[PDB]
Amino acid sequence: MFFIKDLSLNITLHPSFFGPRMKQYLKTKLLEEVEGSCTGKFGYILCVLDYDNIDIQRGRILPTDGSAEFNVKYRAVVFKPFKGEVVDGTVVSCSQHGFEVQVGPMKVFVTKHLMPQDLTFNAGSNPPSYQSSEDVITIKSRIRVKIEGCISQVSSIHAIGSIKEDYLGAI
Amino acid sequence: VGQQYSSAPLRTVKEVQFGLFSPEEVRAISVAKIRFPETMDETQTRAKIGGLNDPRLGSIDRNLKCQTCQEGMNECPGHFGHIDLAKPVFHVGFIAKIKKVCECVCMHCGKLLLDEHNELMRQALAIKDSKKRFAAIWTLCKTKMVCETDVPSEDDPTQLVSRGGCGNTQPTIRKDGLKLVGSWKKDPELRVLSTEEILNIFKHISVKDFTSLGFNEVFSRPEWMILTCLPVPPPPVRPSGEDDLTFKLADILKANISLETLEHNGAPHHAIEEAESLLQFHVATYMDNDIAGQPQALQKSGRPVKSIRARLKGKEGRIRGNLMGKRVDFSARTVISGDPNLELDQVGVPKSIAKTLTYPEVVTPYNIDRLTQLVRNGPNEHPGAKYVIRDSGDRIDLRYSKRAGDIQLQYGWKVERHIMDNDPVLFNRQPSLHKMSMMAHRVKVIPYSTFRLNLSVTSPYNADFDGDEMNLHVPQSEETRAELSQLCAVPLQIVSPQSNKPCMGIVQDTLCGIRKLTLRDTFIELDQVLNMLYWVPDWDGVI
Amino acid sequence: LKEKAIPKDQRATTPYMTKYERARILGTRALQISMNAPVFVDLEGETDPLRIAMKELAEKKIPLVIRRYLPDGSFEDWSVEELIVDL
Amino acid sequence: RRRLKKVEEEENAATLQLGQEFQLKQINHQGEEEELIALNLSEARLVIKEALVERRRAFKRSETREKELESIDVLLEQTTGGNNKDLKNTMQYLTNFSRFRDQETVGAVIQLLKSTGLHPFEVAQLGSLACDTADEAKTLIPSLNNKISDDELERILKELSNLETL
Amino acid sequence: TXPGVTXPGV
Amino acid sequence: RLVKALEDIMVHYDNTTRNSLGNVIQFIYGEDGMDAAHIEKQSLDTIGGSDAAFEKRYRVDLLNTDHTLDPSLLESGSEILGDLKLQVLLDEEYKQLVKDRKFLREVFVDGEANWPLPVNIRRIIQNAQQTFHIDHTKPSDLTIKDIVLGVKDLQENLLVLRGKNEIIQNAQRDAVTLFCCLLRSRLATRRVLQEYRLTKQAFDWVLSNIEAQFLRSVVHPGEMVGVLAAQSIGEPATQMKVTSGVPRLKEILNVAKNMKTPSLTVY
Amino acid sequence: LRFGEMERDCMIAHGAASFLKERLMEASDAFRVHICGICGLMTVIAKLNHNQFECKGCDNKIDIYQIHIPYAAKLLFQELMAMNITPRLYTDRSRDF
Amino acid sequence: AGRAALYKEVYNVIASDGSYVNYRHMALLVDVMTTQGGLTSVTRHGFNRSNTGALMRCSFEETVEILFEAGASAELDDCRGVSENVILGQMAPIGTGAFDVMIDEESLVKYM
Amino acid sequence: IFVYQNNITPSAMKLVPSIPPATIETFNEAALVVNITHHELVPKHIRLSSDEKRELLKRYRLKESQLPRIQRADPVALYLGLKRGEVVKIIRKSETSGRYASYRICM
DNA sequence: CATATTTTGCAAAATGACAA
RNA sequence: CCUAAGAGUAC
DNA sequence: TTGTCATTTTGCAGGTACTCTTATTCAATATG
Ligand SMILES: [Mg+2]
Ligand SMILES: [Zn+2]
Ligand SMILES: [Zn+2]
Ligand SMILES: [Zn+2]
Repeated sequence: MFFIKDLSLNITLHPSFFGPRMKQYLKTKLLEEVEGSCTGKFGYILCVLDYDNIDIQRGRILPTDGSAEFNVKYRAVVFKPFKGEVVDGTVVSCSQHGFEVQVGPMKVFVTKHLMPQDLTFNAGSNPPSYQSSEDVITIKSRIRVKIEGCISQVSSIHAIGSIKEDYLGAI
Repeated sequence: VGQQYSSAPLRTVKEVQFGLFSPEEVRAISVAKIRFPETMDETQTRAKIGGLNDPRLGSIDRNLKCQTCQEGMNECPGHFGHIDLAKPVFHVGFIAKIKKVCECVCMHCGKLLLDEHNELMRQALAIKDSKKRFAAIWTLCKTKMVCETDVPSEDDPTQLVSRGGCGNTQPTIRKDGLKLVGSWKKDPELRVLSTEEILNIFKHISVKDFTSLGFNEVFSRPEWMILTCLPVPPPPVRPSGEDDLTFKLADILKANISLETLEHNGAPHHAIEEAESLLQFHVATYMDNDIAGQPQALQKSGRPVKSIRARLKGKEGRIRGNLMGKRVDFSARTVISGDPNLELDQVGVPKSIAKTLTYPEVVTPYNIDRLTQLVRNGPNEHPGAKYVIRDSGDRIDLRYSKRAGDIQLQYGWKVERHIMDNDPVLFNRQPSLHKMSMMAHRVKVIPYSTFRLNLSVTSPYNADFDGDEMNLHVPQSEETRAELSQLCAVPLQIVSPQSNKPCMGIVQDTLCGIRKLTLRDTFIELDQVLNMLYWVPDWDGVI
Repeated sequence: LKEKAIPKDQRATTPYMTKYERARILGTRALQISMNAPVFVDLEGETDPLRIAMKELAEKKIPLVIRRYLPDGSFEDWSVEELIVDL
Repeated sequence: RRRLKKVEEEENAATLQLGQEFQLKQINHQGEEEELIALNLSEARLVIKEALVERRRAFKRSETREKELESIDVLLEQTTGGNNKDLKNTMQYLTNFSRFRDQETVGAVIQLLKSTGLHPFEVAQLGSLACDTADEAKTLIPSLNNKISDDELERILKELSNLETL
Repeated sequence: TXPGVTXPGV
Repeated sequence: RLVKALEDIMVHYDNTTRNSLGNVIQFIYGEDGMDAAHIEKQSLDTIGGSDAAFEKRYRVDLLNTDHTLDPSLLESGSEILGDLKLQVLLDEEYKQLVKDRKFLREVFVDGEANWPLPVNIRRIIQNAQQTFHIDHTKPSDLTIKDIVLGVKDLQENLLVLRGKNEIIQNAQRDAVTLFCCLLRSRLATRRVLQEYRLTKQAFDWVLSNIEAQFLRSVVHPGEMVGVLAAQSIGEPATQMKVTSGVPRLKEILNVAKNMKTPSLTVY
Repeated sequence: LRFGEMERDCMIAHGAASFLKERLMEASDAFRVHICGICGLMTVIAKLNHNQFECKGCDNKIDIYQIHIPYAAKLLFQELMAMNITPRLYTDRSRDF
Repeated sequence: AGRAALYKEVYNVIASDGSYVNYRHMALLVDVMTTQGGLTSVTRHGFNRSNTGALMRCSFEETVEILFEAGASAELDDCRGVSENVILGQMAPIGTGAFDVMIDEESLVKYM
Repeated sequence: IFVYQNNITPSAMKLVPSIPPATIETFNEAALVVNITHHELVPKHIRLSSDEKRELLKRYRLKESQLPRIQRADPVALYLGLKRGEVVKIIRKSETSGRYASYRICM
């Protein structure tokens, strides 16, 4: 789900960069480094709030080095998937093992083991989809999925979801 | 080239938390299990897999990278292995502490003898620092020789309250070499306390019990004082002609294998006990070869083996010989001579020394021209430059580079160039009993093989010219240079805090001459007056 | 860190810059100038970074502050501008 | 403290074991403690839009789904630079599944759920999920069991469904 | 004493 | 051994002297907060001399003739006589000088007058006299109220501790009490007007330099006074009935129960 | 040349901390070693070229720091580890002064 | 009174041969020796038996025993001492290191 | 305060600590012949109140253990009846400054 | 014929009783 | 290369 | 129901730098 959290990042500035626009350099370097990033501690980091005046504090010169270490504190909007949480999403692809659903910036892969037996894969239709006795799940189709597990990945995350529970599937 | 870039954040050590390895932690951090005493395989050209020089612990050859981290010998810290001991052995450095702990804890139920019901235990447990608590607990519980399953009530000594005691009789424990012998009161029965039973009784001590003994729940539990897994240091710790530690580890492995085979095939208890004693002795001498009473473990050459404790302690040990004080680069040493024509804060430096010692100057728009000129002059004449450090870390030697042509300097590069005039340098005479015996001088390059210094500055140095040698250190950064010139400069040391009076004065020939010159009989004619006036550099020009 | 920072209106340390503070400011500023840091003063032809830092300190154009640490961990921030260089 | 390697429970919304850094109270950058507030889909979308427009204005000085998507794409291109694929996907996901339109409706929803006096995670989930009945919400969100009366949850979901537009 | 010239004692 | 024992002692920014654990060794460095290099041996004039000599040197009376002052000493020498407020000021100044005399005789039982103190007042007075060309004949421009208030303000301006509570203020007064005794001993009304013959600008210059030099003599926080003390004790030892010298130093540092020459003094 | 203990004491008396650090680190031996925040041990496998840091046992990959210590200090810590002592190095304060 | 007598003894030792040492050095020595309530000697059994940090204490004498006791007792060293930072090769909190130099962005802008 | 002639039986020493807050202090007449506090080596000792101790610790930012220690067997501490945790202010005639105030906490 | 193994400085802590 | 030993320089 | 007093064992480490030279690395019996 989406949250707002208080985060801090340490940025080291070279001595050559202490011009009058040091605040601009620090603000720009905070971006392009944490914006749209991913980590296991806080999930996805999407955007920073209160950009008018971000807390930069003073900044400590590293002895024998000359660089300055700023501990910039800021407000960040994050999206951390959690176990056993129901969330809406859109199907983007389907395969033999399962199908991928787009939830915010992440793709949750629901395996074929976590669906009712009435729903079966079908490669005859173009594109291949998942068809059941009462409904069919294709690309760009709204679906609600309950996440029960998450897998930390490099610069991304692939959680584990299901629709086996009651009132789970296409709306 | 130094060490390449690492993306991990750079911090400084704020706290150092000490403790003991749990065996499971040793097994978790180890990258290999050492089983074979041999260091090299039968081919005698490669490191044996599973031997004491396993490539997973680090590369013993410069030509090969470490098998674990895939880094050269420059980068690889070396990764520990582990030897799984056949039977538990005592840690030689903790045997006394183990004796105290087992003397404070019931040897059957593993509970501390005197609980809070005893009057003095409230005072003992109220102590804050761990060491004092343990001292008090030991000196009060060492005399109790029964678990006391039932104790008089704290409120009144009328009724009996039953605690978790078993009522067994605690033995009197002494140490006979590397083992503990317990004598139970005769209803005395003497027997050697096996390390296995002591480990078992230690693992039964409650968290509250051993946290009152000073031990920590997370970092040092008492049962971790018994060695069950030996952490094998990497080859960087014992570089190769093998090191003494390698031979001791080979002996430990041999004893371990002997004991394991004896246990597996079945043997009389005497042989098993002998092998166990041998393994304990080898481990103890590996960690400490200076045990009182016990004979030293001799090396194959008949000399005592240098244990780890021997490596740490002493004047030449790690701490005092390599950490508190160490050999340094950018230092010179030579004979000193006097010079009445040098200023108080000046030091004369031989031209060869000035050509050897260098300072790294960052290439700046303000000093591009002179640095380029010094690079052109090269290292063979003074003034000149010896190296050019590029921003990528690559280093250009001015020797052998004249073929490549003139080097174009760029801002941010470093020119490592000969020390020139007025460069602040630390100057020392040893023993250097006080801070005035180590002062910052200004370099004056001179064409002879001795350090030259003013006569008045010899008093703080306690220096003569009958063969005294002195030392010179060159700062290698602007911060060190600036603080050396602004804190340790000779003029700033004239008045010593030692006795709130000047430490330098007029001495030797100048003192006698100044007494002879200021006599009422002393009159000077015009020519000599003019010569003397001109010799004063800041003379205002009026006769 | 807010609790640590003693408020400016009730700082109780000496208003004079210490010898060690001056030495470290000169060293740090000289090191920065050596690495092409911007100069806040006009130069009369001087080229030594140390004397450039000395000139900057003489007329209080050094944009640094001293974080003086009390023994309990609290600290006071003193700008180089407001510190008196009497020594 | 250090605790070396301390074991921990697996996160689960059913047990509300969100995490040691996802506790109810968080120390803000000002030094005091504030309740862990969670944003629903519409509220998070509004927060993102406010942040983006504020950033665009700061740089300058120094409805239907299609037009909303065009406006957000243009503003995203104007304000920030590249490497915003995750941000773009999140923004389009929020606009597509936009349960509310403007500040008034989301404010009414958030004040209503505040008046419920319930957990911020649970109220955020209720605002995000477009449930219909009460037992359906209870089986969708296990954390709501034995916390609120059935009729009150049913009626508040009725007002939430009424507030739904487009 | 010392050591040298423990303590006394210890 | 001495260096290792004292290696971590440092003067902190609250002027306390603490080790690495933060334990207070001295609540102010050297019990006066002064750098050792800025200390010179000076004479305390009030502690010595006789009572009659003390009165002749310091006592000034505007209503009698036994201890009156020459009207030619200062400009308003004929108008001060018969005044009441100025007599009160002289009375309190002389009372303070008497109190300082008693205090100093208490502190130094032997009556030794030459002790090491931070600021050398004599050199400052000589510098003022040579700078402003005191002719020693013209009546002084100073007024007595000017002298008294200037000395009081100068005492108020000699700050070692900058705290703003009763404990720190009391510590500051205790720190500067001896130097204030010296200052009152030197810059007395009689001595200023007659012995030195300051002028108004010369007196203000003397006050300014005393304040500046005192503020410049305060120890700098961060000074590693422990290593300094260890070296300042060890180095003289290298130059070296009752045991003395290195064996006695060793007996003192190694606190030994039994020593070679245990002697006792009975008065 | 040997920069012995009492030369270090003289430099401490002078108050020049940065010069002492430069003498003991840059002039003699400066070693960059990696540690983790969970356990202070140097048991961090650091594949710098592949940019992969991993402390086995702690099972962490995102909580690694690098520190600059004398190689003699690294050797001392490794010898203490070989002697069943853990000199855990931590980069933050757990207790107030 | 013990501290006063100790200072008098040290002063007598120093001034026996006519040498003079400023008061504050001997005062600091005798205050360190008597700061714990008793006469603490300058010996392994004296000043080196405090809780002033294992790394500092081991640098003087009995190094390996100090390390073993620190490991068994799980001592925490806060690295406030000079010896700890010397061992770790970082700027000691002494002299020039007794403070942190930081950058004021507002002042830097205010200059130009 | 109990003033005895020669000695107290250890069987009576154990019962010296009575029910609080009553405290029993024992002194030997031989030790009380000469008042130690009049010796010139013995400076002035003033017990601090709890409020004064709190103020002292607050102003100097000190913990309990960071003050100089005075044993709870020192002759002056016995003379003044110090209890553990109580702080004595020590007034001394310094020679660098006229007056010096120290503080020692009983242990 | 070649590698492998057999001078110095003490105060206590501890001990053996013990005595009714 | 290591180790040990001896002689020596300035204190 | 508590003091007493009077022999027998308990751990050790020695200043700071620096230069040079010399010797020596288990021998020998025993099996592959
Ligand atoms: Mg000589
Ligand atoms: Zn490796
Ligand atoms: Zn038991
Ligand atoms: Zn780890």
